[PDB]
Amino acid sequence: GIDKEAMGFTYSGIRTNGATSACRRSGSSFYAEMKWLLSNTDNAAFPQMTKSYKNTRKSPALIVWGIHHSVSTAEQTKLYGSGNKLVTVGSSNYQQSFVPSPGARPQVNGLSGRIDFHWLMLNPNDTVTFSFNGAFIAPDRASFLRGKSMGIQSGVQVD
Amino acid sequence: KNTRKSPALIVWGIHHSVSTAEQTKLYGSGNKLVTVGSSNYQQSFVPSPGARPQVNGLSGRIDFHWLMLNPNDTVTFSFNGAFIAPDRASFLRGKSMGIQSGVQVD
Amino acid sequence: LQLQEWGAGLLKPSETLSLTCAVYGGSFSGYYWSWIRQPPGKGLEWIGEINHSGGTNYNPSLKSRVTISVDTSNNQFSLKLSSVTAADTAVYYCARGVWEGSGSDNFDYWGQGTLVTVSSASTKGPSVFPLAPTAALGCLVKDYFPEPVTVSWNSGALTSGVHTFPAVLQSSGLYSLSSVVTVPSSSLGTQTYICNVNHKPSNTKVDKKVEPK
Amino acid sequence: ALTQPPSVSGAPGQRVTISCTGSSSNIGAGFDVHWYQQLPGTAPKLLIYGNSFRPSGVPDRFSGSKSGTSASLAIAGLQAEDEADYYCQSYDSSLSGVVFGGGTKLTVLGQPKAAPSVTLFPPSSEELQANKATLVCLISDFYPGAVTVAWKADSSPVKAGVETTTPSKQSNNKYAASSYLSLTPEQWKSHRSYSCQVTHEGSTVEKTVAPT
Ligand SMILES: *[C@@H]1O[C@H](CO)[C@@H](O)[C@H](O)[C@H]1NC(C)=O
Repeated sequence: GIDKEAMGFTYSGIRTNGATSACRRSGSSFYAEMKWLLSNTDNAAFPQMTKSYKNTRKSPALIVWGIHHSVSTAEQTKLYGSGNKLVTVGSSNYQQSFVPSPGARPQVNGLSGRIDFHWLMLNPNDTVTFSFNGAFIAPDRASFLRGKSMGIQSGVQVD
Repeated sequence: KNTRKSPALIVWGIHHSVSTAEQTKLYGSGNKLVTVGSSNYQQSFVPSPGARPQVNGLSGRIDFHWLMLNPNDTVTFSFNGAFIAPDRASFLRGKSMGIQSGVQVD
Repeated sequence: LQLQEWGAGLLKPSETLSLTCAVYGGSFSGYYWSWIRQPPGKGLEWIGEINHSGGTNYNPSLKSRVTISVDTSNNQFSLKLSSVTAADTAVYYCARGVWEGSGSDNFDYWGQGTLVTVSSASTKGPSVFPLAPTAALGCLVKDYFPEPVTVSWNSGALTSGVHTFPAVLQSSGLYSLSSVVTVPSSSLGTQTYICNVNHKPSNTKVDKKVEPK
Repeated sequence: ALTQPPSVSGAPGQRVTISCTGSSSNIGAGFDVHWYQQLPGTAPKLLIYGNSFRPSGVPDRFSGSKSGTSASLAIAGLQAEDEADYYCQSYDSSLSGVVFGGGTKLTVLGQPKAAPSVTLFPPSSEELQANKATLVCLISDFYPGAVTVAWKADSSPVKAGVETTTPSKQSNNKYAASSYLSLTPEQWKSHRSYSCQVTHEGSTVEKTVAPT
């Protein structure tokens, strides 16, 4: 199983209420544990931010974030502003960086955008730190493992 | 769009030029970028112009990429230059087995 | 779904168009709520929108004029523009736009629209000029306000041939129209044709007659 | 920056196309194009969304598509309940906001195909004395009810001074429309001639006036 804990990210100078007609919760909503960070007004500048989280627990933590692949180079400037958008993730053993791939696609559930997810396991008493310029699907809740379990794939009923 | 019943094989190429000057000679100045997108795939390709030793007398390179395109699914290319475009997709016929040998057939 | 727009419908330039629109069910935070106007001639213009949180998305053309607000507790939202001009005369719809973005990708279930006329005063009355000529001749009822106007011919003794046209609203905010009568060609010069224009809102009457050249 | 034709005809049941021509800042970017149907007096209902998808209760007759920098709506199986105005709508980035079209007037047939019937009056002497001039272009007895006027001074079009009326149902159940041109008296005198040309679906019908 999985027990969640809030990572406590505050934001100022940007919008956090991105939503879509594909995550339909009595209207247009988004992922529950994620926040779609946007820019205040359309085409405005996204300010570069840095947000850390320290795994204060004894089990290892599971940090999950997303990258927003806009439909064009124009829509990316609409949501986050002109400029190259860049997300940088890093912990005591993790060192990567992510860039969105804005460009034409076919339609999937009537949308041509994509949102792709990445994950890393933060060690206990470690610190994850995000720096980002935009196009970042931020997390709100780290996940923790409860114990031991089995996992199968089937097409028959339980008993 | 893959009109057929079986998955398609899509291949394209990126021409990494000898220098920024030859890249602007063939496609013009300004950054280049080739985005390839489908329902299960989307990636960006930038050429890497610069100096490197000769091979077959040539310093340029053309590296090929590929993906599998599912039935009724569309692959979309957007390109600024440095893009080797494909003329023909490929569909696998049936069953076979491949080996590596150094002797004659019989 | 219910979508009801109401507010000041009859104002003059430099005043402040204030409208508001209320809803049924389907409550806020599911969608972006938008104001979209439409001049009575032709066109469809998006002017702004706002969500349950009060976050705005304005048209920059009309920004510094548009201010959009939301009464979330009463489930309605209001439009405040502007230092109004005359070209804002339009049918104003509120509409539910579906939240995609950051944005309002499409609009489903528009409201019914309330007409807002921002013309300028006043009851004026026309000037009438003759129309020189088988063939046909008429009158020209120009620069009058407000509508409508009677166009008699021979004070009412000629009905067949008349084609009193719909008036046009000029850029001056005053209406203008013309009547016309077809008549036999070689029969002219031998008989008179009075046209009796009547404009009751300014109490003016004319009996202007028409002759060929 | 979205261009739609003014009018399109069509017999009951036949198929008809409405074009939504756009620039690289609206449809050329990744933005989707939707369509809206506005029946007389009624407010627009949502039609095709996402360039091909139609919401509940919209027939298969209506079919949307999008190609490059343009979009297209298709109506097959025309009925009386389909005669309306149709608008395409997308989003533009260089203007930072959504954008609609000019609208297209769908006229379903069921009548003849009569054309104008234009009669043009030159300015009267009595109004030239008052230091004014206004030419009068009259249009009657045409079906369907959607024209496109254009004024010229013996060669050259006149963009300003024109007021054009909305068509309306005649008593003879056909349509009728007028258009007036405002001029200064010497502008009227200092030109060879003037011409009010009126285009109905595939026919230009023009009149002419010269100072005397
Ligand atoms: C992890 O341990 C180091 C040294 O043991 C300490 O400096 C650091 O603050 C610890 N991190 C947290 C989140 O307590």
